[PDB]
Amino acid sequence: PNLTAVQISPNADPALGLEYGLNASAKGIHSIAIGATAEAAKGAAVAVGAGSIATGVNSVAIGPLSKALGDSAVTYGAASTAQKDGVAIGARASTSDTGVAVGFNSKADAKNSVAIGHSSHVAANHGYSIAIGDRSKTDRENSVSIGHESLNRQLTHLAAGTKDTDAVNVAQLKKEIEK
Amino acid sequence: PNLTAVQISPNADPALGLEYGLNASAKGIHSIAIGATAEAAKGAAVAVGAGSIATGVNSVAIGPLSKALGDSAVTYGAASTAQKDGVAIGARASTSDTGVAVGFNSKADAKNSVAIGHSSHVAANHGYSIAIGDRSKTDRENSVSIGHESLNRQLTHLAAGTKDTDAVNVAQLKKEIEK
Amino acid sequence: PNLTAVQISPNADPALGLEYGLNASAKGIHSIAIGATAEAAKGAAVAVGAGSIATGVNSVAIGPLSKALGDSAVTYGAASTAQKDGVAIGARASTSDTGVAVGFNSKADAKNSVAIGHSSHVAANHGYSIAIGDRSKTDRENSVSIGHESLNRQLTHLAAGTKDTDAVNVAQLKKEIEK
Repeated sequence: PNLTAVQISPNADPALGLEYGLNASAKGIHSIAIGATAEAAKGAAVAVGAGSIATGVNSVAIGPLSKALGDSAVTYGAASTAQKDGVAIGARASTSDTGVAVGFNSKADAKNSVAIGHSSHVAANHGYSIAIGDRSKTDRENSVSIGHESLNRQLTHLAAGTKDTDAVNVAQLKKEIEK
Repeated sequence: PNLTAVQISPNADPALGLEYGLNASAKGIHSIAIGATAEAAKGAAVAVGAGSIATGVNSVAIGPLSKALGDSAVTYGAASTAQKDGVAIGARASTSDTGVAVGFNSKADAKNSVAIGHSSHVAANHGYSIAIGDRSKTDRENSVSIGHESLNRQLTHLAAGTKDTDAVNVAQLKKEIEK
Repeated sequence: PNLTAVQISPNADPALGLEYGLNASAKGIHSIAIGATAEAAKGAAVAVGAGSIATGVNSVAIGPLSKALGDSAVTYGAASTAQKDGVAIGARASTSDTGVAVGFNSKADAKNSVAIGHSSHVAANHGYSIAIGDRSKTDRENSVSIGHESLNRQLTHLAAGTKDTDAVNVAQLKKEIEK
């Protein structure tokens, strides 16, 4: 037998504290599967946590019921989910392909979207958008939202813009008007 | 004995390179504890790293002295800390309940706050705020800070705002004034 | 022999599903190395994944070919790389010293920079800058970019600025002009 993978099924009864269908399954070459029913399905994938699933080549899923559902996807946290080339960090964090979701219950539903913060959310129809902050939600594609229906946030420590597509600060607004 | 957990105490002397009160402790059903004195205290929790601690149900703590102190909390990095439903990524990263801290020494002190970047910091009294960037610090609640006492940053690649609560760029400021 | 580290070399043939120069190497006291050729080189470092490398004291590297190249660095994902005190999350994510890179192929090339989003990029000469969003790229130091050469994004849910260095929204621009 050619040993290239690491498969570690339960080896202890938590009611006794002694280490010696809950088998872990490392099916890919060089893969790693650790924990009750944990499964690393393809090449070099890593799955650590009860019921964790790393379905993609080189995918990484850590946390109970965490699932990396595509190649290279990475998930960290209980019930976190990430599609191909995505990143989902935090319990219940979820991201569509090539997206980034960081925070408890964060959701990057649009492909390539970014959702940072608890319950931050980029709706599936808001392409290439970003939601930043607790409960921040996008309302359109090609945008960055720093708030939601019941909260608008001020943006601080902004240096005056110079190029046409640079943001403008209060001092700048006043100055330009004065002159 | 019903084996549902994975408990892996030290199995090698780094001075010899041979693998065979530093015992790891997987106390929860389906939990995983790997490393010198590592402890996963509750159901399905995961603790990997010397002195790592996952105290909450479904919590995940990886890194030496990393500690997930509440249910569903996730921590990654040396001495990283996260309260319930929080996310702390990076050495010394710390977050209060339901917050997000990413970066070395990042601190999301206010509940539900977000701190991204080295030494980024949302003070405990700045509710629902966000700090973005190296050393960025918030100065008030309900805000997003992209700088600190000795640094204001310009915001670039901003498309002209349309709705009342959209940001304004330089070209837009000039245009509106001209007319 | 004084057992303080965890070293787990391949223990299964994925073609058989049975768990019993690909040896793992836990060289540091309290270190953890799991997976084919995985190596945790210094004190308390953690390396999980085929070919993973944690070279720094207290560093953490998880994912195939993932490498934490400096003290306290943390990396998560296939081929992710992070220098000292850095954070790199996502396959191919890369960060220079004390930086943060989150997202597939994200690159925080400037020290202390932050790159969040798929292929987000802060060039090495753009000190202390941040790039937010899919393909967002900075074009200067001390800045925050929310777009790139072929995409400018609108910023939404912005509350009117009050301090001189606060951002201005559309309603505010109109109001000030009117008066």
